[PDB]
Amino acid sequence: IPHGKGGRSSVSGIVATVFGATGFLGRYVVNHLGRMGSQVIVPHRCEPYDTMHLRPMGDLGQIIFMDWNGRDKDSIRRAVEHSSVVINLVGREWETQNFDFEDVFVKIPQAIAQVSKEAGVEKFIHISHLNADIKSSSKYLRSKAVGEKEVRETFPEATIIKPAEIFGREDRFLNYFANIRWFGGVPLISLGKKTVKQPVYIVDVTKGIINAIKDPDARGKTFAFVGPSRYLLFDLVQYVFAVAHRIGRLFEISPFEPWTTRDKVERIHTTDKILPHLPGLEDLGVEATPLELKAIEVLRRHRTYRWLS
Amino acid sequence: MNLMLALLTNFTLATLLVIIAFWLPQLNVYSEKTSPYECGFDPMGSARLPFSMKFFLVAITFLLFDLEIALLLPLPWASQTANLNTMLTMALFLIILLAVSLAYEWTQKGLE
Ligand SMILES: NC(=O)c1ccc[n+]([C@@H]2O[C@H](COP(=O)([O-])OP(=O)(O)OC[C@H]3O[C@@H](n4cnc5c(N)ncnc54)[C@H](OP(=O)(O)O)[C@@H]3O)[C@@H](O)[C@H]2O)c1
Repeated sequence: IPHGKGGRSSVSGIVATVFGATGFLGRYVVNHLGRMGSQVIVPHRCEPYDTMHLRPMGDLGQIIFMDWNGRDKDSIRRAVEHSSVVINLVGREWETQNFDFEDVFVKIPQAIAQVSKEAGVEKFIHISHLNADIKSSSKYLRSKAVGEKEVRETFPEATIIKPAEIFGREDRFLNYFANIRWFGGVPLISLGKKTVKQPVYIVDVTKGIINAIKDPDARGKTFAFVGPSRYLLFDLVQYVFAVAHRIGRLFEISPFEPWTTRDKVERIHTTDKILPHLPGLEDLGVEATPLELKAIEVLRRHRTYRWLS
Repeated sequence: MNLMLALLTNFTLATLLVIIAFWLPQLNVYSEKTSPYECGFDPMGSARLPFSMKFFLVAITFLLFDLEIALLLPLPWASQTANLNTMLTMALFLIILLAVSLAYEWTQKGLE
């Protein structure tokens, strides 16, 4: 039962759990539950020290850590047993040399769609992507739209989410560009045609969840995440050079964490804007954020002073 | 022919060792945020380097005392001669031509 005011050292009655919640997105959600009060049980896989930069997030005795693997059907059953809502951001980019990547969007999101359904969670949540279509594309972009089909079977109430290409602070989406000091900028594939997608700013997505986190009355009913206006140009790849003025890694280096001459180059140009009929955002709002104004901040390079844009 | 073998040997250990230190973890997968937090403990510092003179003269002031102690250098080869008086009478001139050039300026060093 919610008490007092939402500042910090308050209650607001919701527990949570957030799986993943180390890399770019998950760190940036929990930080919005280390404010309005919660009990955020964040588990994590292998990382003892990479999770510390998080801890001054909840006040005291709010967030609490566990250890888990995720192919063991117990590790997801020991935590969640006490919970209210549980969202899931889990999953990543390139196929691992260990995890074969095929069912890590299939078996894992179900492996946590195991006893969670049984044990009496509620308002369970999962992530989708605006561009994933079960027609043939794209080797990574596929297997994600399987979860929308395969996993939706379980837990009839989901409110599974469908956002666009997002640009954060430390994000890897718009940052693959401007790291491209290289033989030259070569668009994908050397064509200025279908760029760009709906680049929503990471705050609005992470303010969507906690707006649906007790919504109320969105369960089973999936939503998709509007971008700003409107579609976009080739200039986005020029815009990068317009202003820029031209976890658990290792001790020394990582052997392979590449640019992936594979799905990566073709995942960025898949565009496929899709169905409007999803509610999907202002209803869950109120948020929408532009690009032109918010792209200076995340972009700071070797002038570090001049802008005049 | 073995000198250059003893020089480009030396740099090539040094010009190697920059990359195996600077560069090797430089491409490591850690965070390395671009934030303009760098340039320690004088956070912003927007100015030109102003002309400050008594910094300057201590350049010039040396450069001239420098020359003649190249002129002064071939004494110990010249100590072997025929008529030597033209040495001692002459050798001792340069020095006193050096030491004079002090005494004048010595009225004003300023804060050096
Ligand atoms: N909605 C979108 O716009 C969008 C865009 C790009 C990608 N995605 C996908 O939607 C989710 C957003 O992820 P993100 O933005 O937070 O980036 P992310 O770097 O993939 O974050 C995932 C975190 O969970 C970890 N992880 C990877 N595989 C795991 C597994 N089987 N089990 C447990 N943890 C695993 C990752 O490394 P650790 O195991 O060390 O924790 C990382 O810590 C991901 O699934 C991503 O593939 C979505």
